[PDB]
Amino acid sequence: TFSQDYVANELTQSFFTITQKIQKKVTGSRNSTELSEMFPVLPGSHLLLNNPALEFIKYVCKVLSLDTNITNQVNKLNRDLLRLVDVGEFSEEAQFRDPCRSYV
Amino acid sequence: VDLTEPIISRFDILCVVRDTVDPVQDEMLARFVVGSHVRHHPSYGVEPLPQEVLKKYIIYAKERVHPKLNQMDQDKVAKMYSDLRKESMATGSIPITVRHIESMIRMAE
Amino acid sequence: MFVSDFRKEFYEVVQSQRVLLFVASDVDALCACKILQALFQCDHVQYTLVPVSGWQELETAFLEHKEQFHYFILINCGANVDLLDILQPDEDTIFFVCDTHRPVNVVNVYNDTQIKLLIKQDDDLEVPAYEDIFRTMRRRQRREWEARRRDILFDYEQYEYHGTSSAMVMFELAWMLSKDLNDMLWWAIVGLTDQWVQDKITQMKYVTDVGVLQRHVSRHNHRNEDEENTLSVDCTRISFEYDLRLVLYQHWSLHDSLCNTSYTAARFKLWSVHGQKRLQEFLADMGLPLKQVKQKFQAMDISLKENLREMIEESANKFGMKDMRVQTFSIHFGFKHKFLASDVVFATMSLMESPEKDGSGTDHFIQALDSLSRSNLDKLYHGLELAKKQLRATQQTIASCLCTNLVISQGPFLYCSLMEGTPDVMLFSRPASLSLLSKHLLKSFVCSTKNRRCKLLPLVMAAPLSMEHGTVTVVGIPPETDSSDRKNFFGRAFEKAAESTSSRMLHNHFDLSVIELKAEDRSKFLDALISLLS
Repeated sequence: TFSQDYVANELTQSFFTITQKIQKKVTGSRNSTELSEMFPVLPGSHLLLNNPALEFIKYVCKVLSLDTNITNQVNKLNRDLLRLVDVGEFSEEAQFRDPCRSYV
Repeated sequence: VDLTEPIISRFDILCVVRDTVDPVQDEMLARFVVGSHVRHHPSYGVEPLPQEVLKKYIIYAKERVHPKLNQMDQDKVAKMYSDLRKESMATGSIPITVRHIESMIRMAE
Repeated sequence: MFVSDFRKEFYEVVQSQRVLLFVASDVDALCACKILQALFQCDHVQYTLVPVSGWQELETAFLEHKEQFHYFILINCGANVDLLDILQPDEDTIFFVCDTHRPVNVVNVYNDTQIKLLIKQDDDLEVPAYEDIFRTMRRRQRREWEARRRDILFDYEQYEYHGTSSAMVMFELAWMLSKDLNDMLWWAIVGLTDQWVQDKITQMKYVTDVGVLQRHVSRHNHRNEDEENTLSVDCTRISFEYDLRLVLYQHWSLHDSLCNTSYTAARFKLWSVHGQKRLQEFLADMGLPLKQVKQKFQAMDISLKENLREMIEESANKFGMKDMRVQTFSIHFGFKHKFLASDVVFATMSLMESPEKDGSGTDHFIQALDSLSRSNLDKLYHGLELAKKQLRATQQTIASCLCTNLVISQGPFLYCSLMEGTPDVMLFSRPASLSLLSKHLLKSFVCSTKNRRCKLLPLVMAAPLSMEHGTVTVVGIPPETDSSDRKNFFGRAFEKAAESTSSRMLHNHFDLSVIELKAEDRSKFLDALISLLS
């Protein structure tokens, strides 16, 4: 139960550092004609993925928001790292959507 | 309340004040009231302005200053209003109409 | 190569030929185009006129028209780049280049067959010698010479600035041809006043060029006129004025003029709440009633007006505005039509840079070009109304920037940015209006701030341009000292930063100190600019 908060603090440090690192690297990649070109393609792909640190944050925060009922620190991490990216909360690009159009 | 929706919706800020029992707050309120009766005899933390200074400040702020809105992060307030409308429809506690949005702009100004 | 005699080696050549005018979008270019159009229409020269707002559309127009024309005239474009490399012309075309931009590209200078520069040799020109720029111990000295070439050519290409007005050049051509009409002299005046209004030249050079134009004005004012024989009111009369620096003040109220003039707005700090009381103190010192000051100038009481200019100067001197007067010109015709050269400049400029979305930029060029002829006085007055709107929007934007403290000192240079969706950003999205905004804002900032350090810095301003492609327009401005010589290095600093960062910089505007930049790259571009200016 309580160790959720401890790992949330450890992530408050590490997730910040990692997002800074990948942001500085990927935006410094001079081979990028468009950062949307950076993403892989699979038969389920439909999203117009654009800015890899943001997609990284969104996917990590989705799994964090669903592996515990204690969403408070995850929402705080969202409000932290989206503001680190300088992308606004409540915009549509900040919302998670499933990258795979599953079909059975 | 016994008031109806057209008059309820015309009030931007809608406050409910209750007099429920709470002994620690009652003790602090009693000490404040008796201290007030001592202070005003004929003879929160932050400290207020003198009321003369407040009156001068108010008239300057109202007449010599005019706020102008450049942006207000429309997505946040729009989503707020949408699901505030949903919960108001759910509980029936208060009509929300469209006036609450413009109340947001007014309170920000 | 430089054309020594405009009459012999340029005009008498193109007089026999079909000619294509590429005309840049600025008031001096428009005035030069009007003068040259008048000469060609006198001589039945079958010309074609194409507006061009940038390098890429100049290239497009040249690709469209290069098959059919052998003689081209570029007005306020081309001199500061290698036109041969840019356009890739056929071996036997001719490009006449009447352009104020400096320094002239060395390839343009030392091309002796195809590029012909309609530039006065007595301008501020210091071209490096040909042997310094163009072609074991022998190859060691070859490499040393190449290093010296890089040093010298950087020293030459560093600072961009402006020379003599193209309208004045074309008027000198008209004078040599002796087909110089009074409206052509007025267009020359308007071109010089465009340079002065946009601060492209120093006050010394402006006063010198005004001294040149005064003699032409006297000659035209004595062609058929003296103190006892006088012409109809129909005829145009150009007069030298030692007039006021206030903007459009004969077409709206003196209050609006004082509020929306850059100089007085900056001095009185009217963006601030307190500045209006400073202005009221100034008006009370003058002794003008506020009702009269707020009334339209043509409806103001005439007892207040017949010494207003010297009253303004006298009060301004004891308020510390030591230069409220300016040497300028005015034109009268008919009973009621009267304009200062600044008024015509602002009207034509607003018609060019109009915020209207209907039509296109070339249609707005066409409106501006029409407004310079007296058969389109309705267009000129409409331009004056648009100029009032533009000046008001400029002051509101300056107030927003200073009140919100968007102007932040980035070490070597101040930095400002307009934001998408904020008021009037679409009006200021166009590079010419953005340059004027940045100059006015820098003067306002220098008058506002109390720090001695901040009064000496240059300024870089960004604004949104595109969302379909996601780009911003960035302009660089030099410092606003009275000692300034009106030269700036930002045209080369921008490209040095852009190549140091491999940024997606696009370079379409004719001034090197204005660029288009991908919105993502502005961070590293600015980092490189701080690193470069140091």
